[PDB]
Amino acid sequence: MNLESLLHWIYVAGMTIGALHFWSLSRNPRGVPQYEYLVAMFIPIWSGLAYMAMAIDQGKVEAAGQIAHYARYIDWMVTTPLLLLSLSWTAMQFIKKDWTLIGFLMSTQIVVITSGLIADLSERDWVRYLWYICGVCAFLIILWGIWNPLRAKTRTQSSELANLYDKLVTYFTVLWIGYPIVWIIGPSGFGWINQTIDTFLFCLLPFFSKVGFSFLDLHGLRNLNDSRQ
Amino acid sequence: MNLESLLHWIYVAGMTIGALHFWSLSRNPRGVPQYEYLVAMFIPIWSGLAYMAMAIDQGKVEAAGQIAHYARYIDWMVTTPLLLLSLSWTAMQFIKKDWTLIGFLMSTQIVVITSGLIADLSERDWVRYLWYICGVCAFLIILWGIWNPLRAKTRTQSSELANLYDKLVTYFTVLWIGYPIVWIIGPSGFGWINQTIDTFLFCLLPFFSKVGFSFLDLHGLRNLNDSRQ
Amino acid sequence: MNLESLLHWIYVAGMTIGALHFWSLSRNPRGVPQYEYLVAMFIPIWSGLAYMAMAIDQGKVEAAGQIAHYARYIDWMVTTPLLLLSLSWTAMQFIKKDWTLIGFLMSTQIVVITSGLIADLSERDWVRYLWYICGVCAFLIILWGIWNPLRAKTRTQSSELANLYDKLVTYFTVLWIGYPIVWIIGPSGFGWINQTIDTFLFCLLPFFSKVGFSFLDLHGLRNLNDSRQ
Ligand SMILES: *C/C=C(C)/C=C/C=C(C)/C=C/C1=C(C)CCCC1(C)C
Ligand SMILES: *C/C=C(C)/C=C/C=C(C)/C=C/C1=C(C)CCCC1(C)C
Ligand SMILES: *C/C=C(C)/C=C/C=C(C)/C=C/C1=C(C)CCCC1(C)C
Repeated sequence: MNLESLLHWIYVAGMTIGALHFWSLSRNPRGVPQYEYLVAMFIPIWSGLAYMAMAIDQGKVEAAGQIAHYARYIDWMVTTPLLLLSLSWTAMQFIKKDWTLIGFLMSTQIVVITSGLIADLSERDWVRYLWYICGVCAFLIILWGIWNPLRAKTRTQSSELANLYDKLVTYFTVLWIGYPIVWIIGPSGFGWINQTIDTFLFCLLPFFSKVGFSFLDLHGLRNLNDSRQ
Repeated sequence: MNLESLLHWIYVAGMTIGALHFWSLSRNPRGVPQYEYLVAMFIPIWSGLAYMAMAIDQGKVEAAGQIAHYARYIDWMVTTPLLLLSLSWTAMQFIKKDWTLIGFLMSTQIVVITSGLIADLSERDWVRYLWYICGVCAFLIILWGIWNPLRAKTRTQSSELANLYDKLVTYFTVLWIGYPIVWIIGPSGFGWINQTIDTFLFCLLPFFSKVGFSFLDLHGLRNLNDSRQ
Repeated sequence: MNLESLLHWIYVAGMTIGALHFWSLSRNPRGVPQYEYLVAMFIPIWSGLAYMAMAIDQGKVEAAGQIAHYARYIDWMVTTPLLLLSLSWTAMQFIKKDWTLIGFLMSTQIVVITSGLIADLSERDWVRYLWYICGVCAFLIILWGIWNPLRAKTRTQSSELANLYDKLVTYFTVLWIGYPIVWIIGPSGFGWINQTIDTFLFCLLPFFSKVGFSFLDLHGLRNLNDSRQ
C-alpha cells in the first residue's frame, strides 16, 4: 500500500524455491515412499502464496479501528492441520485398523485451530486474553494424555516405533509451545513494541518451524533403499 | 462484562465435566467400544468452548444495525456433520466397497447446514423467508426418500440391522424437525418471546439434542462384552 | 425488491427438474453405475440453490461502494473440487494403496480455488491484477506436469485407460482455461462492459461446463453390463 515493505514478498520467493528443491531432489525416494515429499511439497506451496498477500496488503479488513489478521490465521488453517498429519504418515507406513490415534489427534486439532482463529480476529484485547488461555488449556490435557502412551501404549505394539516417535514429539512440543510464548507479551498481545516488528516476528517463526520440521522427517527414517522391481 | 448473561458460561462448565466423566469410566466402556466414545468425545468438547464465547459476547458482528449470529451456525457446522456421521458408524462396523449410502447422506447434509448457514446471516427479514423454505425443501425430499428404503433396501442386506436403524431415524427426524419448528415464526422461536429467552431456547434444544443421541447410541447396540485377548 | 434479473431464478428452476429427470430414469442409467450418478447428483442440486440466491440478491455485500461476489466463488469452493473428483473416480474404479495421483491433483486444486476467492474478494483493480497471475501461474506448472505423464506414466500402467484419460483432460483443459480468458479483460477486470453482462456471462459458462462434462462422463465409458441377479 505504502511500499517500502518487501518483507512478506521476499518470504514468497523463499517458499517457492523451497518446493522446487524437491523437484530436482526427486533422485531421492527411489524405491521408498514418494508420497513423503509429496505432502511436504504442498505445505510450503500454499503457505507461500499466503505471505505473498500479506505483502500486497490483500487480506486485512478494518473493523472498529482494529485491523483483523484474517489471512494470518487462514494460512494456519491449512498448513498446521497438514503439518501434524504429515507426522501420522511418517510413522504409519501402512494403516487398515480403526481410527483411534489419528482420530483423537485430528479432533483436538480442530479445537486448537479454532483458538487461533478468533485469537487474531479479536477486536478487544480483554476478550483475547481469555481465548488465548483456552488454546493452551486444550493443548495441556492432550499433551499429558499423549505423554504416557508415547511408550506405554506401544509397549505391545512396537518398541522400535516408540523410540522414533519419542524424539518426534519432542520437537513438535517445542514449536507448538513456541507461538503461545510470543503471544504472552509484546505486540498483538500486551507490549510496547511497534506493530511493525509484530509481523516481522510471526514471519520468521513459521519459516523456522517449517525448515526445522523438514530436516526432522529426513532424520526420522535415515535410510536409502534401492528396490522397485 | 456489562451484559447480564452468565448462562452461556455455565453451559460450557457442565460440558467440560461431561467429557471428563468418560475419562474416569475408561476403566471399562459400556454399550459401545472405545472408538465410539472417541467421536462422541470431540462433539461436546468443541461445542463446549463455543458456548463459552456466547457468554463473553465473542461471535457477534453489527452490520447496518442488524446483528449476525455467525458463531451460532459455526457450532452447528461442526457438531451437526459429526452427528450424522457418528450414527453412520454406529450401524456400519466395517467398510470396503460400500460408500454409496454414506455418500448420499453426507451430500444432503451439506445442503441442510447451508440453509442454517445463511438463515442466521440474513440482513433482511424478507429474504430470510425465502432461504428458509429452501432448507425445509431439501429436507422434505431426503426424508420421504429415506423413509421407504429404511426397510425396503435392507430387506436383503440385513433385516436385523433394519429394525435398529428404524429406531435411530425415529429420534433423528423428531430432532431435525424440531429446529425448523421454532424457525417458523417469532424471533427464532414460537413467538411472543423476548431476545433473552430466544438464545435460551436455542441453548437447551442442542443440549437436549446431544444428550438424546448419547443414550441413544448406547441403547442402540446393547451388547456388554468382555473380550480383549 | 425491485426485480430486474430473473435469470438466476430460472437457472435454479431448470436445475431442479434436471436432477429429477434422472430420478425417474433411475430404472436404468446411461452406462455409468448408480454411484457415478450419486456424485453427479449433488453437483447440480447444490449449484441450483446457489444461483437461486443470486436472484433474491442474497450473497453480495456493499463495501466501499464496491460489490462483492461472495456467493460466486462459494460454489467454486465445493462444486469445483467435485467436478474434477467425479472424473477421478470415473477412471479409478478400485483403490487400495496409492494416494499418489489423486493426492496430487487434489492439492493443486486447493491453491487454484484460493486465488479464485480473493479474485472476487479484491477491493482494488490493481491488486486483483497480481492475484490473478498467481492463479494462472500455478495452473501452468501443474498442467505441464500432467501432460508428460498423461501417456508416459500410463505407458506401463494402462494403455487403454491412458487413451480414455487423454480425451478427458482435453475438454477439462478448455473449460479450466475458459474462465481465465474472460477474466483478462472486460468487467471485474478492467473493461467498458456493463455489469449486467458480467453476471450474464459468468452464469452461462458454468452451465456450459456442467452440461459439457456430464455428457463427457457418459461418453468416457460407454458400456453396459448387467450382473446383479
Ligand atoms: C507453519 C505454521 C505453524 C505450524 C503454526 C502453528 C501455530 C500454533 C501451533 C499455534 C498454537 C496456539 C496454541 C497452542 C494456543 C492458542 C494460541 C496459538 C494459536 C498460538
Ligand atoms: C447439535 C446441533 C444440531 C444437531 C443442530 C441441528 C440443526 C438443524 C438440523 C437445522 C435444520 C434446519 C432445517 C432442516 C431447515 C432450515 C432451517 C434449519 C437450519 C434450522
Ligand atoms: C462449475 C464451475 C466451475 C467448474 C468453475 C471453474 C472455475 C475455474 C476452473 C477457475 C479457474 C481460474 C484459474 C485457473 C486462474 C484464474 C482465476 C480462475 C479462478 C478463473
